[PDB]
Amino acid sequence: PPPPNANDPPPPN
Amino acid sequence: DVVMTQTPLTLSVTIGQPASISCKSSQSLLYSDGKTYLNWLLQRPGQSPKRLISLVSELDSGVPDRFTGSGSGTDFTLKISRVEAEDLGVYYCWQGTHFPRTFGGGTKLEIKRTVAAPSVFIFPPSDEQLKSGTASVVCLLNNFYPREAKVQWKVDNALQSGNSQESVTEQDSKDSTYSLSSTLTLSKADYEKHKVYACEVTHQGLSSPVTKSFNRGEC
Amino acid sequence: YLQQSGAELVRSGASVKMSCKASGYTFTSYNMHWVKQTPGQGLEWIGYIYPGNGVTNFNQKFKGKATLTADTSSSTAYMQISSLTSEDSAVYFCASAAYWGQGTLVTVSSASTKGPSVFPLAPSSKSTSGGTAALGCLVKDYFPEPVTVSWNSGALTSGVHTFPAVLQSSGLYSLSSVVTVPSSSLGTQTYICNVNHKPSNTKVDKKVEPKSC
Repeated sequence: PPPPNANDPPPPN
Repeated sequence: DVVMTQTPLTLSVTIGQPASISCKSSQSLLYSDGKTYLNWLLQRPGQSPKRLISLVSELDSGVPDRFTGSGSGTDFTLKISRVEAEDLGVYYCWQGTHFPRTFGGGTKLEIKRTVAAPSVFIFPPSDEQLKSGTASVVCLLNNFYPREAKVQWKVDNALQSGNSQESVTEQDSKDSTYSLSSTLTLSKADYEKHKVYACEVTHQGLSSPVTKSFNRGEC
Repeated sequence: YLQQSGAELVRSGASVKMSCKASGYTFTSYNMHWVKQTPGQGLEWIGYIYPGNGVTNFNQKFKGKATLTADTSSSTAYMQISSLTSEDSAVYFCASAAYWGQGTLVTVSSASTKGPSVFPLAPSSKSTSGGTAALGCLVKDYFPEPVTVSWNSGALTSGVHTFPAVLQSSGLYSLSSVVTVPSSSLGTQTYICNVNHKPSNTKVDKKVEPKSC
């Protein structure tokens, strides 16, 4: 199993 | 905010039936990286949610291929090719493209199955509780369908009102039945005024009502 | 998975702090969300923290009420909510990647906690049906929710129904947990219900013995 997809994009910084 | 409108509110389905759930967003869920952040969750009765699908159509690990997700832009669908007993619970969509993150209102999937009569049990109050000044008598109806059941208390053949409380379980994820308890509570002084304690159960799976009873002090 | 801290009784106007310990995925690679579930089972997003860099984003409804932090050395996320009101009683979830925590129930109340009394529902001829016997424990007079019930320290799960609690006219809660077992072996098997009530720091084990009637 590959890593799960994100639910939503991470923020930048 | 971006509103997620989920229909239907309830799905009542038989084992093996296809099912479809719609989620419509009030704005496009296409993000600037080209991905559409639409997730589907299932919260079975009593449990935390579990994610089933992300990025509209991508199944999570261990989710059976009876589930598919489709859609784009604002219209999304979760389909189940053939419903299984363990699929019950509340489905939610939620979007991860806009702030605030928002969820649909949920679709409750319930399983229709054949009628099943309850098994009926009764419990006299314990000596430990009686010593403390209270008598709780419990009537238990186990693993029945449909959920509607009539439970009456009779004390020395007199129908009781006003001193019992019921509780029903969630529908079972393996056999799609329900269980119910009815608890009659009396002070010890009132309990000791009467001999025969009975609970009488009427249910569609019973050809005539079932009574379980005991005599105070026989147990 | 995600393992949340236990239930909390908190006074009106006070604050609560709850935790979410992560494992089985890269904690710093995904936003850690916190989500409130309403009595009608709506889900309401509170905010997230991205543990990779600490950035938070909030629902405007909770800004100034919620604080979100993340300890990358222990892979643990925290949420504090301040100035609690009756509308803050809810189950709170953490969620990240494909996982959701099991929820933390917060009860906002000025009433004192009370731990449960536990009484056996003894099996007898009156609790036999079709060759099976039912038995259980009656968990009475506690506040707030929840109590958790296991059987035989978690070894016994098949056939158990732990009922949703009822609210008694006293304002205290009551529930029962029952199991159906073979009637043939009530003299050789042991059935102990294990009852835990975190807000009162109450733990009770009760062996359920048959009646001879």
